[PDB]
Amino acid sequence: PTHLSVDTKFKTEGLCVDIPGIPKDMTYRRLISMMGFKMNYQVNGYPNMFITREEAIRHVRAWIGFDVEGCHGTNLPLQLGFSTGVNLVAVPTPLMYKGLPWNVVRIKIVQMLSDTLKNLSDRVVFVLWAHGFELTSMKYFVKIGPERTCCLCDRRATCFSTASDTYACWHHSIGFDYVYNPFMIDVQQWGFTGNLQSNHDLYCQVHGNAHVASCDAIMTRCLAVHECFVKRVDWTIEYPIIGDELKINAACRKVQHMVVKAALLADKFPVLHDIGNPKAIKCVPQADVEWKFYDAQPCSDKAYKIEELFYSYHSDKFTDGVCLFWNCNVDRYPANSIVCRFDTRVLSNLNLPGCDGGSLYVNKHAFHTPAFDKSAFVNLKQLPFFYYSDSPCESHGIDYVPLKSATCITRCNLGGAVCRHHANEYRLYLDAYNMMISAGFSLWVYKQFDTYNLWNTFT
Ligand SMILES: Cc1ccc(NC(=O)[C@@H]2CCCO2)nc1
Ligand SMILES: [Zn+2]
Ligand SMILES: [Zn+2]
Ligand SMILES: [Zn+2]
Repeated sequence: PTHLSVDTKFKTEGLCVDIPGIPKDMTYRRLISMMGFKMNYQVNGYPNMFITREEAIRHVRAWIGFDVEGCHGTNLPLQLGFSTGVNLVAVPTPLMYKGLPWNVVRIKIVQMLSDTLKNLSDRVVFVLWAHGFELTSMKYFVKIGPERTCCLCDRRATCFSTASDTYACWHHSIGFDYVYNPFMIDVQQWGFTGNLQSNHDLYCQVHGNAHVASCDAIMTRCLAVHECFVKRVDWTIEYPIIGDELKINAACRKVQHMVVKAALLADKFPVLHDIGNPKAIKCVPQADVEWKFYDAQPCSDKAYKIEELFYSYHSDKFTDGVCLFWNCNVDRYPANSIVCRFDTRVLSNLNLPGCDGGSLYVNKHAFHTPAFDKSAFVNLKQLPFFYYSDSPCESHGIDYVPLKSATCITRCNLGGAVCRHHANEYRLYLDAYNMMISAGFSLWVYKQFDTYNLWNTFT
């Protein structure tokens, strides 16, 4: 059940305006054949150019929406549009490029895919709403064959040079002219009614349509993301480490303990309401407080309505004590909240563009996250950086400069001179906090929150 059988049927109705008279009965086998490629009865780890939904979801970091539009079929110029917002015009002789032959166009295609994908994926998955020209245009920039390895590293090969007769991965592909063993999924096979725009625009107001190839390419990928990650969710699917996943996750746990520990010391709430992950543990297990959990899965579509989370009658009294929302995205936090909220606008290898302003954050699991909205935080303020330790000043077992900081809140600093232990810990905590922030996480707190209140927790 692993790969998509070439003997599987392919619904051709989508193709019959670009390809009038196309048989209603077709396999992948005959489609790949008609696209001008030959699989050659090949057991060599590339059984089909086309892949399952399941496979496409494991390989989401690899998704590039692709669309081709006639300009005036060997006769006429072709507009090539990618979900990177690029358009190339190929001649048979937002970014909008003038008409140029295939021999140069294929070079630019390799450079674009390599720069976009080298820090994301080992492959490309062309995400299609297939009408004909996209499929018949592949012969001009794609070569297939047995799975191979990069000529300069152990990475699987994604590109091919006709100049040197060699193979490269995305990192080593400079000057290569062919996409090598790409993958593709036609979204129109999934069983929709009506065209791309009518389907896309059900879910998403953020991508317009200027009637240009890059726009459909963007809408195709967006609709695909909606289907696979918003409406359907799957937290059993794992995803490989490609960046600072582990450091970020650790950072997140250290900042959550720090911020909540201090909140309790400063304002001594009698009850904390912990709203979100139904797996959550007390992030401050020593704290005096009544710790009450409330279960809420990460909202992949629209942010939760605080009205529906709280009212309908818990501690019932959510206005008692403090509410901890740690990546539990609501429309408007109450005034007595500690909040961690993912900023969907961050640029990183972990954050992929999503649906209707949301982003798809892929760190071990894929989490589609609703658009970041500043108005949710109106009852709060941004939490300032600080470091709080009540740990003893005792070094144990760094090469040092004395730390001076107003935000190192320790006995040693109170006493005039920060000890070496607290300077090592302060600098590790600040590095973790910077990691987490640049990963796109933002921190918000009740307005009464004042780190001045922490100093008298030593006397
Ligand atoms: C990708 C692809 C798929 C099919 C075809 N062509 C056909 O099926 C023939 C030619 C005219 C109608 O029947 N060409 C390209
Ligand atoms: Zn390589
Ligand atoms: Zn969209
Ligand atoms: Zn100290």
